[PDB]
Amino acid sequence: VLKKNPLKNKQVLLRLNPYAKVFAAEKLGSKKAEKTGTKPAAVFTETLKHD
Amino acid sequence: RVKANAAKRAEAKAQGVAVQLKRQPAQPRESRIVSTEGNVPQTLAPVPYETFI
Amino acid sequence: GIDHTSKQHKRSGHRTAPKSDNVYLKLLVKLYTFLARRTDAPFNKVVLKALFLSKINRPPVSVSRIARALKQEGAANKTVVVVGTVTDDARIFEFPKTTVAALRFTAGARAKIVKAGGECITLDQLAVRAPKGQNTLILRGPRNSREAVRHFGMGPHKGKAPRILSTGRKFERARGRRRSKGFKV
Amino acid sequence: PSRFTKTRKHRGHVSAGKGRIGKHRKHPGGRGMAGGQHHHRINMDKYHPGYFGKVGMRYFHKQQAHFWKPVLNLDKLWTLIPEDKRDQYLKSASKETAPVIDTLAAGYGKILGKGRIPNVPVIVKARFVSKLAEEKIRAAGGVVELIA
Amino acid sequence: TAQQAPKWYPSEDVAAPKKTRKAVRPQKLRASLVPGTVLILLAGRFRGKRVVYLKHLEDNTLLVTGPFKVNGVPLRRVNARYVIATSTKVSVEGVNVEKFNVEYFAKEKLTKKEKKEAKEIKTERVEDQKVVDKALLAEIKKTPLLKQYLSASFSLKNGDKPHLLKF
Amino acid sequence: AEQVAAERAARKAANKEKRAIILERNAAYQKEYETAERNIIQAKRDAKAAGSYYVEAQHKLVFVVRIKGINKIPPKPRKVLQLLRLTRINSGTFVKVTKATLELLKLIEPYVAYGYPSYSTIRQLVYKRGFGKINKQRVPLSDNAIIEANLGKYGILSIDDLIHEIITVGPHFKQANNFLWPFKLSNPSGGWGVPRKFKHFIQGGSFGNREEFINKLVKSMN
RNA sequence: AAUACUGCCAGCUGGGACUGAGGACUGCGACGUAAGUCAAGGAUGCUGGCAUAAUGGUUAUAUGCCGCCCGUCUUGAAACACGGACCAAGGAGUCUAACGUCUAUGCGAGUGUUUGGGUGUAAAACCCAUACGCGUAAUGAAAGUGAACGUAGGUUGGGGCCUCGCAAGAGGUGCACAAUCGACCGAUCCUGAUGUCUUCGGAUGGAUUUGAGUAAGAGCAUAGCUGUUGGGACCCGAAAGAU
RNA sequence: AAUAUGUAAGAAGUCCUUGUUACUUAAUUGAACGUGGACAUUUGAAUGAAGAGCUUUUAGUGGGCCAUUUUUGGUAAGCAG
RNA sequence: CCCUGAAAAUGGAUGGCGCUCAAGCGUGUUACCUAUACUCUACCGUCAGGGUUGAUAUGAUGCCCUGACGAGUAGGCAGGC
Repeated sequence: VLKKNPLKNKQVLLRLNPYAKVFAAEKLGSKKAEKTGTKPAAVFTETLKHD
Repeated sequence: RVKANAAKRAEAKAQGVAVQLKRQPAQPRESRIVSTEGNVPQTLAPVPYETFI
Repeated sequence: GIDHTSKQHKRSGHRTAPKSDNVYLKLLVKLYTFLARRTDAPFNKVVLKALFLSKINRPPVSVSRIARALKQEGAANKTVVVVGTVTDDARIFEFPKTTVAALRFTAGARAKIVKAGGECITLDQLAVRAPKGQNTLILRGPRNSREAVRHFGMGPHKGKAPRILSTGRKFERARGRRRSKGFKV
Repeated sequence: PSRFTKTRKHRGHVSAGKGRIGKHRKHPGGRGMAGGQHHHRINMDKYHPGYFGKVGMRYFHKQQAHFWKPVLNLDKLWTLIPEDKRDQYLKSASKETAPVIDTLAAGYGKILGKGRIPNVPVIVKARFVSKLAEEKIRAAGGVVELIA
Repeated sequence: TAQQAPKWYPSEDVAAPKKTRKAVRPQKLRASLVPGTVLILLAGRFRGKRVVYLKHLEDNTLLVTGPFKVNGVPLRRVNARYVIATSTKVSVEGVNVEKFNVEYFAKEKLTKKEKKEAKEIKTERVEDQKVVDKALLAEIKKTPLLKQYLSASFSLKNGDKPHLLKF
Repeated sequence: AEQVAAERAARKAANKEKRAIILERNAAYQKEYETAERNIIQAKRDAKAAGSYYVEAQHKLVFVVRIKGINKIPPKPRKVLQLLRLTRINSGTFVKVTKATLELLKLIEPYVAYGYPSYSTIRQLVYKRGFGKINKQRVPLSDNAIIEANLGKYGILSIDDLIHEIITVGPHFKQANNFLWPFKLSNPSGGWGVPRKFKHFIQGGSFGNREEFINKLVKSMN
């Protein structure tokens, strides 16, 4: 009779997707990335800063 | 193209290897890595207006 | 505002629940609506349409046509079905001993069938005897025989039978019909 | 009748289904079959070709009596025989007993050959026949004896 | 006749309703309302008056008392939207309020035939007021000018912009 | 024939195993998206480290919205909007990318706004304005039962399987897209960010290839 | 390091408005083993006041904004284009003969009682013979001739039915209907046999020819919308003409 | 040149074999239509299909105007085309 | 940008008032106002796809579900007073 929308209404959200539950559990909408400070190249950055 | 398609179907009767016979348009292209060695980028900018008469 | 591609509120142009007040027809169409609804029977669908149909597309069928249909191979001990009237062809001298289902039979046709040894059956008896078209054979009489359709399509170089009342010489056999007077159509 | 007529569905609507721009006047293109050679030429040469002119040799004082010649085919000849004796002749298909048929008293002048009688002899009385019909009869073993 | 009948009649029995899933949770108040807090009534007979708050009831209201020896407000129950809450607060703990509830706040509705053409209080309720407000005044008289505060009333003035006010 | 306990229970059991299959598939898809995007980032950093340049791929998919109303539309643009199923102002559709499709969109440039969308806005669309073509009727999706009943042919069992095929364009994109009714979007709640639409997005207008701000536009329009 | 900017959250929470359709249960799901509960296929619970002109409806006015005089011919009318001062009543696509298309009804290779006759509770209803009209055979200027080589043909496609199969499909029969190639009849143009009152007959076989045809008949009668023609012919309107 | 415009993108198709014929070839050579067999899920590019196709009958209309762009006559025109 | 060039007849119009680091001219950023448009919901009607004969009391042209759509002169049809 009526369309109940996800992005609120967590009940119908779970009704359409259990990965909502496990997603919220492991907190993947705010998931951290392993920081790795690799470097760029001198040729790239001087080509960039080439006025 | 028709007789060549028949040749492809013959090869797939020989091995069963999923021809995908139909033509398809120029699909958008895939990634790649262009290098820079001997190929540094020349910075460009416009040229002023000279009348040239 | 909507950019319509088709037309809006167009009927399908098909005829449902026909115009007559024939109460027996209304009973029959009640029955076959039930059957076509609840029987997944294309035969029932076809006979439903044929019961919806008008008079010019319910042309009369001959015992000769019935005989030809039964004279098909391996198709002789079938049940003939005709959504229309069944006329008597005195142009034949034999008939098998099958059964036939139809709304209407003429006097001569009734006499022909029962003299051969058949039984002239109604479509409700056909339904309660055979709700899924078991061993049936529906026939249809020729639509394109009529005076109307021999006139339909008239014009130059079609060979298509002008809409005159009277006939003979000095009635449309002249200029436009031959070459010594005017031209050939 | 009067209440199923569109004159009742035109009451209020201004021009009675005839129009504002081009009105309903008396006789805009003529009266009768006027202008068949001038301005209804397209109708005359599309839907009634042959309407203008005369063709043949005239016939003064024609009589449909003289031109009475109704026709009949052979299926309908065996229909001309009444059923009640027809079945006896059919089962007793043989010569020296063959039925006579008066086409003239049946109301026909000619006899035509539209096919596939049985192979039983039968006698026919007629004023006129066709070649194929006479052949079909004597191939069934019957005969035509003519009359006037 | 004058009007014949219809071919057909409707049903006279009412169909049951569906099973509504509007279950009852209790109220969730706002952060600014804890007990022992001072408030200002805005609506009613005591509109614009500073009163103490003691107990949320179970039928979504708030229980208050003036106290009655200070301003003239007795015990009552009011509405959380129809009050404002303040930062000012006093201690209340060491009184009993568990006696009071809705059945204590019964009305005993009138018989509808009784018409008021032209023209009382309960010894129980007044002595409840006596014990509660004597305990409450014993708790209040320590801190200064709270008695003056409740005794005085509240209004707005030319400059009193509420969205910048802080009650 | 009681048909109360065994049948209901077996339906619940079948439901449960389907939930488990859907859940593991969604796990695979999350792994696929996260893996892919983090590899793209990482490869970008690798080429930037090497001194090379990482030409990223183009996008196989776009989202198109009809902006212009129905009036005063020449016959080729009109026919093309009808082919892309854009018969009203503020209406959107997914589109696969080809020579042919892109030239088609260049025909209908003055009338549409199209761009390269993301998983977030695709998911938002298909959850809030997402419908299905069951016997030429627009039905709410609202259930993976419905979705698998229509698309069990094509390897689909759920709304997220549908979205997965959409953004990772597959050998069933055609059927998935013709199943998805076009999206009936509202006006942008944030406005259009400009005073005058009908100029190309470049020049201070709205229409044309809004190639990555299409996400912002769609979310404001939904 | 951090912040800005861009994006992501199936992160949390607050404030506001509009709406509450539907009406026993069925379905999807969530929390828990369970008990059941739930925000899960559309709002319920608690309370007050009125219990009446209070709400509402009608009507007049006031106020804010908008609103040109109707009908007509017109590319375009509120028009400085026509008719209309106002009111009542009357007042304009009708009927008829023949017909086309469609639909309904009866009968069906037949159909039509009603010119007429018998009768009668009387211009009604009922019954009836002979014909006659239309249809069942067309073609040709006419003389005239006159529609199965074949399961009334062959090919392609076709609803429906039958067989195998759980189903997909595979096969057989295949009405109507559609395209085509054939055969038959008439007309035209050719050949010209047995024969012959030697000037008659026309067998057989043909042809990029032609027909309003045959190829297991479909029509007749009544009624209705619509359209056509002749009639005053949707209503009103000449200058004229004739006796 | 641009813009406009025709056609093809297969099942009524492709391949293999041999049947017909008064047509054609020096010729079982070729043509046209067929028998029998093989080629499927990508049966031959994209997108969309709101059903696809077919007939009958009939109204009104046959004074047209305006804008972008192209353009003729005219100095030009709310000009004429 | 402004000024001269720049002269028509009832009195007279950036629409008026009026405006001068503007309420003018050029450009940019935001916020804001509002269409019978867009989105959501309800209601009326139409069109389409469907369900429902079983018994009682109902009309099976009935009862119910789903989806889309609603401009209109000449004109056509359909249901009604």
